[PDB]
Amino acid sequence: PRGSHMNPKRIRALKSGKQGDGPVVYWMSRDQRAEDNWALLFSRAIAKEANVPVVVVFCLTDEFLEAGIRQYEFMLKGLQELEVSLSRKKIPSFFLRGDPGEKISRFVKDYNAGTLVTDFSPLRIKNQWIEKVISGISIPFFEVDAHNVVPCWEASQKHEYAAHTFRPKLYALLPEFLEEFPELEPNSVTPETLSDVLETGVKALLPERALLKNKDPLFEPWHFEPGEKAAKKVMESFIADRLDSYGALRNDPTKNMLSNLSPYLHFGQISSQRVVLEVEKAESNPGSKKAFLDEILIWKEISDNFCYYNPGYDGFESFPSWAKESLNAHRNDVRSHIYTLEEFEAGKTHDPLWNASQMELLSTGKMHGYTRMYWAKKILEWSESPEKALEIAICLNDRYELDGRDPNGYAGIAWSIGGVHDRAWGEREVTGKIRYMSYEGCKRKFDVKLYIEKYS
DNA sequence: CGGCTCGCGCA
DNA sequence: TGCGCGAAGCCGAT
Ligand SMILES: Cc1cc2nc3c(=O)[nH]c(=O)nc-3n(C[C@H](O)[C@H](O)[C@H](O)COP(=O)(O)OP(=O)(O)OC[C@H]3O[C@@H](n4cnc5c(N)ncnc54)[C@H](O)[C@@H]3O)c2cc1C
Repeated sequence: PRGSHMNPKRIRALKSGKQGDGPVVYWMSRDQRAEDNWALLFSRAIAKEANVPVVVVFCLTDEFLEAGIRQYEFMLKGLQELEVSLSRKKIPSFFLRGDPGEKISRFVKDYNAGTLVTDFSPLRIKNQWIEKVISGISIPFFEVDAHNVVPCWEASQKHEYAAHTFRPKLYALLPEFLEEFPELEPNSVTPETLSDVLETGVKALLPERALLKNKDPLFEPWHFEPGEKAAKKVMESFIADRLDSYGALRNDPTKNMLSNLSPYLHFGQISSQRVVLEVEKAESNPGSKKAFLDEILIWKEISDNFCYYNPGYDGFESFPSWAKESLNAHRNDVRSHIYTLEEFEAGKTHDPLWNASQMELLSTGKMHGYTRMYWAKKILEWSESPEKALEIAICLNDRYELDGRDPNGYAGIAWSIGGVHDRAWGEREVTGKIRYMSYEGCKRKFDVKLYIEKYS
């Protein structure tokens, strides 16, 4: 539908109907940003063709009760900066509270919407909201993949077994879908408070706050400043200062050599395509560039592939046949230790390395990538059953990780526990043929004592 | 049949 | 640290 720099393969039709005479409405759910947003740019293009203005709507659901203040304040403060950003472009932002299946449907009829566009997310609840919205509206409904460089329905048509199978498919379509982002043209036609929503939600999440012995909060919110402007600053410092040493020090939690982009990438405050755009043009270590590109392009977008083609991505059924048979055969094996969710959450295990990894999670909200595997694999080794291990790993991840409730999390948890996108290894006790990690193995790769002493 | 995102022994 | 090997099941290029 019109546009020169717009790839039609990024947008697909969810519902057909006669185009309305009112302004087009963009349902911002996953990509919370103004710049480098294909969904917002496409919505403006439809608005320009029909000589109507564009408007952005955000529906605040009750999902924040499951999570904590750390994700609520991160998302809410970014939205406050987002509201000012669209105001400079004469784009109004409307924030609702309630079920999207009824709030968005009512808003379309009340505002007399002409075209409805939303971003793409492979989550189960996102599809449920779309189906409820479709039955409640009679206007065209579109969906744009503004999160992945290559659209999820275009990269692959089936669930990918391993990364080596998905590697050639993604890199083959890169020269077409890797382009520059055109500027967002301001609106030509002009036509709840965000502070009150933050205050009300915080009070409802105060009892569930993670506290210390002296009733002191554990979360440290000064590590990551939320917002679109700060996300660019984090990416800028990574390329200039940390990209050169990424390829050799990304497995060292004692060194802050990671991009620290997941909290911004999860909420959509920065575009992964923009990050790839600047990294490809940077003169850095070729090994470091290849290692990082395989992380933000291959494994990041294969998590969407895993969740899109596997509705049970957070279940034992999603595990492949060889993993299920191995885990089932070792169900009756005696575990060395058995810890409950409360003991795992408090970091009260016999392993000081595991406790240190949990302490980093509770304090900063972003545990190091290498220690995340050992954090999740040891849960399986010290749990009643593989189903309980998956339950605890998901619960702790979605509650304390700033990048939690993301396809990158469920795929990562399934990789560590169920071996998704992995292969079989030496047969062992309890864990069976799932990939095994040991405390001594971490000793030969990084200074373990420094990591434990940093987080008690 | 070749190649895959651990621990382990050895410079 | 860095390198080669072991141990394991399976996709897919043919
Ligand atoms: C058990 C487990 C749970 C995880 N939980 C989450 C989660 O809740 N949310 C989340 O976004 N990521 C999660 N990860 C994936 C990964 O650990 C994080 O993306 C990364 O550690 C965040 O730090 P970083 O962005 O600075 O790392 P970087 O090395 O800078 O990563 C760059 C980017 O690449 C992507 N990426 C990196 N590693 C992975 C990976 N293993 N799988 C998929 N994409 C990746 C992310 O978008 C990340 O922002 C989890 C991994 C595991 C093993």
